Amino acid sequence: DIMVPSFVYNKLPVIHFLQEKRAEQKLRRVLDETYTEWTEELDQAHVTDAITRSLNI
Amino acid sequence: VGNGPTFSTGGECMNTCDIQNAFPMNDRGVRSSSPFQEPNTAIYDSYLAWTYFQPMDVHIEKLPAPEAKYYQRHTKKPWDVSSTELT
Amino acid sequence: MQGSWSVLKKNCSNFFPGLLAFAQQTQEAYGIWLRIYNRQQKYGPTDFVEQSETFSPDYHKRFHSQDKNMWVDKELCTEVSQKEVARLMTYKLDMWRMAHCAGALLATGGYAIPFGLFWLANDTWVPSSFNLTGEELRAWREAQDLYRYRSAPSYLTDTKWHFDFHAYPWNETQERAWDDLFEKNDVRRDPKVVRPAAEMYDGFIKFELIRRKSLRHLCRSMNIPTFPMLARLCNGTRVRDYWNLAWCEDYMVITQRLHESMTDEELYDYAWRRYLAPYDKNLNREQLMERVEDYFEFLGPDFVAHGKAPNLVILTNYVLGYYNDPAYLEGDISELDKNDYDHLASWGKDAFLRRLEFENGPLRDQVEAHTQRLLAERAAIAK
Amino acid sequence: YKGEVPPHYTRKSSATIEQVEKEIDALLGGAEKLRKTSTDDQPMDKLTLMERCLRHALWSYHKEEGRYDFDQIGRWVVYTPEDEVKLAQLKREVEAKEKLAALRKR
Amino acid sequence: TLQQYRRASQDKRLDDLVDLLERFKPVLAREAIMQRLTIKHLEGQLGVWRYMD
Ligand SMILES: CCCCCCCCCCCCCCCCCC(=O)OC[C@H](COP(=O)([O-])OCC(O)COP(=O)([O-])OC[C@@H](COC(=O)CCCCCCCCCCCCCCCCC)OC(=O)CCCCCCCCCCCCCCCCC)OC(=O)CCCCCCCCCCCCCCCCC
Ligand SMILES: CCCCCCCCCCCCCCCCCC(=O)OC[C@H](COP(=O)([O-])OCC(O)COP(=O)([O-])OC[C@@H](COC(=O)CCCCCCCCCCCCCCCCC)OC(=O)CCCCCCCCCCCCCCCCC)OC(=O)CCCCCCCCCCCCCCCCC
Ligand SMILES: CCCCCCCCCCCCCCCCCC(=O)OC[C@H](COP(=O)([O-])OCC(O)COP(=O)([O-])OC[C@@H](COC(=O)CCCCCCCCCCCCCCCCC)OC(=O)CCCCCCCCCCCCCCCCC)OC(=O)CCCCCCCCCCCCCCCCC
Ligand SMILES: CCCCCCCCCCCCCCCCCC(=O)OC[C@H](COP(=O)([O-])OCC(O)COP(=O)([O-])OC[C@@H](COC(=O)CCCCCCCCCCCCCCCCC)OC(=O)CCCCCCCCCCCCCCCCC)OC(=O)CCCCCCCCCCCCCCCCC
Ligand SMILES: CCCCCCCCCCCCCCCCCC(=O)OC[C@H](COP(=O)([O-])OCC(O)COP(=O)([O-])OC[C@@H](COC(=O)CCCCCCCCCCCCCCCCC)OC(=O)CCCCCCCCCCCCCCCCC)OC(=O)CCCCCCCCCCCCCCCCC
Ligand SMILES: CCCCCCCCCCCCO[C@@H]1O[C@H](CO)[C@@H](O[C@H]2O[C@H](CO)[C@@H](O)[C@H](O)[C@H]2O)[C@H](O)[C@H]1O
Repeated sequence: DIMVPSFVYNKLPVIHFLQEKRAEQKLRRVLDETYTEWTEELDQAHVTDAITRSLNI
Repeated sequence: VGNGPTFSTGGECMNTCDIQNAFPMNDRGVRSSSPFQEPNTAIYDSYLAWTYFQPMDVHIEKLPAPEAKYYQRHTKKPWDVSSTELT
Repeated sequence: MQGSWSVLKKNCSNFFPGLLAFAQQTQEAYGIWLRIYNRQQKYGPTDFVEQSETFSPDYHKRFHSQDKNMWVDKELCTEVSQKEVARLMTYKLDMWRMAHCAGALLATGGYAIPFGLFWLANDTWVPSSFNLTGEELRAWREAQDLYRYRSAPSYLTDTKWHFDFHAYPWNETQERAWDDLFEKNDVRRDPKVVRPAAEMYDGFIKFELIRRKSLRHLCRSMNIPTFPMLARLCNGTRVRDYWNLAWCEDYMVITQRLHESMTDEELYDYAWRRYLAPYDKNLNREQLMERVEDYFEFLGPDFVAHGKAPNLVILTNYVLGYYNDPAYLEGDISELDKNDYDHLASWGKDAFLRRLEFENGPLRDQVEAHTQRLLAERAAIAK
Repeated sequence: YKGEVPPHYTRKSSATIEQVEKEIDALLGGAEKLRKTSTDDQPMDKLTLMERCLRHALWSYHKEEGRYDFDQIGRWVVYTPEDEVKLAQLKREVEAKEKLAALRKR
Repeated sequence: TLQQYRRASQDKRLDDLVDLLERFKPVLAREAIMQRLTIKHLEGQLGVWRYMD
């Protein structure tokens, strides 16, 4: 009725602070590991060159 | 404003306690008496110093109510007794 | 789970059939254990067979060493099948509880009958053989899962708090592993990220140094009876034997890929015996397979290569993390619009409260300026 | 050149890109009053981080699909110098193809 | 032909975006809850039992 309640009350602030920091850490990780991926596609010049070769030119 | 109590402090000064970092600091440089943000926190100097927060009427931009799905957790168990019920 | 009259009737009706089934299972499990023990004594390492002594560095108290006193029989499939091992494990649990009850009966004579009535009214400590139908078995499994939910969080919190209060991780990867190890079951933990915690805790506490209170919590979470607990080297032996059997079965399955061919109910039971899949979650085959693969990944390549599993304390914490449900939160957010201290409104504010409101209210700056100016004037006059 | 067509992957959920964009707009609209102003070198807020991640993913998907809005792609998807160079490369190519098609038609 | 090639990846990206949205929504819910708790705390009508619940 008296002791354990008081010590729980004393614990509350530190735990709240640490959990807030942990959540911030996880969202920070979410944004950190995002990168824009630029894909590379076969240049159409080679396609045009192959078309010319097929024509026997 | 009302006369209600606030988060208990134990008669401690949060600017010098061992867990001071857990208490946010306001613009005036006075650490809060609670994990919440307090703008008008003060310190009184008796034989020992102690922090005090005076409730006041302040308006805060209220984010709209979310859906129950995203904050309710129905993991209650028969042994579980909530703090309100315990009180 | 709390006792009930319906469960009391169920267990009273199935008491004698349950005892007969338990006796048959006892004969079968004795045969299986005889095979396993003969194989261990014949092909086991010298340290494992001779029961090498490992003493703590502080009080020199002997306890089982994971490296020396635990051995994975890679060639056990020749003599004993996976199903036989699972049967032996289940019978070991049932026999432990029955043995404790029988010891109480022998100790107290005929005065244990009302305590037996309390016992049969709950499925927590009755053997699985007392259930003769699917619904009864489901209720029994629900009771076991409830006990696991009740007990595991205490063990996890004990471990985490002691480590965090008396030590900190060495490097960032260890920090991430430690933080992610104790996440709630609503999120999926990556075993590769979490594995280094095993080595870190080996640096902190090995299985040979496990404290008696943490052992009690673990045995509670494993549905192992704890009264009389006695010395820590008895339930510790029980835990070592159970996890040694589990590791042998896991090696068999990994090598032979039995879990892919394993059926849905058998797969669910296999996960449950590893404390990975509660029955109340109603998991499907995909989720069970994901959890089992994560468990195998956490064991790591070294388990197959040499039969060496990671630190048992961290392994138990990891697997029991699936019973660490998110903290319950019930009630609409509108409830936050109420007030808690309305009953004090009639009292009003006394002189000291009015002074505090005046000094620390919106007029605080004006009051501070006036007070400081007055004090400065008085000090100047004094000088 | 590319390779074997990648193995078919079943979506874990059904939802349209338009629906996702509408949901994102709804989510970010309720926090507009709370949302705060910051400089480039100042630390960011939760709302700003969520907005950046969501918009980045949305506009990356749109770029891969072919709905090239170069202004929005530039704002939300372009964070690195190298990525900016690549965006400039893309911008020239699309305009060149448009001009070539128009004159080939004319 | 290009659409067939960029098929698994686009669907995976869409699913990941949906999962990210579902992951972010609870954070905003918690932020709103903390805002309301702070509002009541500043009024002196917040009990520690309510805060813990
Ligand atoms: C209603 C019934 C009432 C009952 C009353 C009787 C008492 C209770 C009964 C039992 C209750 C249940 C629980 C008991 C404790 C369980 C402990 C436990 O968990 O052990 C696990 C443990 C199993 O673990 P393990 O891994 O297999 O082995 C342990 C490891 O080695 C561990 O490794 P380690 O690293 O820890 O190694 C250390 C370990 C090593 O020890 C062991 O573990 C080995 C086993 C114990 C060996 C003990 C014998 C040592 C040699 C004795 C030599 C005596 C010579 C005297 C010659 C005299 C000539 C004149 O421990 C020691 O070193 C301790 C040594 C003992 C020191 C004793 C000091 C006494 C000081 C006396 C002061 C003065 C007294 C008053 C004055 C008297 C004179 C006037 O069990 C044992 O080892 C043996 C357990 C034995 C239990 C007790 C059996 C009771 C039998 C009762 C019979 C009589 C009944 C009378 C009834 C009367 C009417 C009602
Ligand atoms: C009539 C007089 C009565 C005297 C008073 C008694 C007062 C009550 C005290 C308790 C008595 C025992 C109660 C029955 C237990 C059931 C049998 C048993 O041991 O189960 C195995 C099981 C072994 O546990 P564990 O942790 O797996 O053992 C680790 C070993 O490494 C295991 O080794 P492992 O890994 O190599 O595997 C071996 C395993 C492999 O086997 C299997 O896997 C197959 C299954 C075998 C076990 C099946 C057990 C079935 C239990 C249920 C029975 C049906 C109950 C039905 C109830 C309803 C009835 C209507 O086989 C075993 O379990 C063999 C264990 C060693 C034999 C122990 C028995 C020794 C005493 C009997 C001989 C007495 C001869 C007297 C000669 C007199 C000369 C003058 O026993 C227990 O669960 C332990 C008992 C739990 C309660 C402890 C309570 C405190 C005890 C303090 C005693 C202190 C000394 C006495 C004085 C007390 C004063 C205060
Ligand atoms: C036919 C059947 C088949 C054959 C038989 C088979 C064998 C059967 C036997 C074996 C069964 C084993 C399994 C049993 C499981 C159930 C155990 C149990 O009780 O569970 C709690 C059980 C309920 O269990 P549950 O609801 O299922 O919840 C289980 C949960 O999992 C909760 O689980 P938990 O783990 O949280 O609960 C555990 C809890 C268990 O404890 C409790 O829950 C406490 C139970 C009692 C609570 C009482 C509250 C009410 C008090 C009322 C007071 C009087 C009011 C006014 C009455 C006015 C009347 C006119 O705590 C403990 O475990 C503590 C253990 C303490 C051990 C003490 C050891 C002392 C050793 C001494 C020191 C020695 C040192 C060495 C010295 C050596 C020297 C040489 O409690 C009850 O049902 C309460 C019954 C209350 C009865 C009425 C009040 C007492 C009446 C007394 C009448 C006296 C008449 C004569 C008077 C004469 C005057 C001259
Ligand atoms: C606000 C006021 C309210 C009222 C207050 C009332 C006043 C209280 C004042 C004082 C209170 C504190 C007293 C403390 C004393 C010192 C304790 C101490 O040193 O403990 C050390 C130590 C601590 O225990 P532990 O094993 O470390 O863990 C204890 C935790 O509670 C284990 O917890 P856990 O969570 O790890 O495990 C939970 C679960 C785990 O589940 C299991 O383990 C499975 C189920 C196990 C069933 C039991 C198996 C027993 C196996 C054999 C044990 C050895 C027998 C030895 C020979 C027999 C000796 C008699 O275990 C249970 O649920 C246990 C159920 C037990 C129910 C009975 C509890 C007592 C209720 C009262 C009944 C008796 C009333 C007699 C007086 C009235 C007569 C008219 O005790 C032991 O080593 C245990 C030895 C047990 C020996 C037997 C009992 C000896 C005492 C005499 C019995 C007399 C019977 C009379 C029959 C009727 C005659 C007419
Ligand atoms: C309602 C009330 C009614 C009246 C009640 C009257 C009460 C009388 C008050 C006086 C009683 C004092 C004794 C209290 C015992 C409880 C202490 C306790 O729980 O401490 C927690 C304590 C704290 O542990 P922790 O802090 O969690 O962890 C620290 C360590 O990590 C732990 O790590 P660990 O477990 O590895 O290390 C410990 C272990 C390490 O060692 C081992 O593992 C090796 C074990 C070696 C065993 C050696 C046994 C030698 C036996 C020789 C017998 C030869 C045969 C002779 C036959 C003919 C003569 C009869 O060594 C031991 O603890 C065993 C030491 C030797 C045990 C001897 C048997 C018990 C004697 C009790 C009577 C003492 C005199 C009483 C009168 C004077 C009082 C001032 O844990 C333990 O000590 C665990 C073991 C507990 C076993 C003792 C209790 C067994 C149950 C008794 C059953 C009989 C019930 C009778 C009921 C009577 C009712 C009237
Ligand atoms: C009241 C007491 C109750 C006791 C309950 C438990 C009883 C258990 C009995 C187990 C009997 C096992 O039987 C025993 O097994 C061992 C190990 O395979 C055999 O051991 C044999 O092979 C081993 C291994 O190569 C050799 O080290 C040993 O020298 C040789 O004898 C024994 O020859 C056999 O007798």
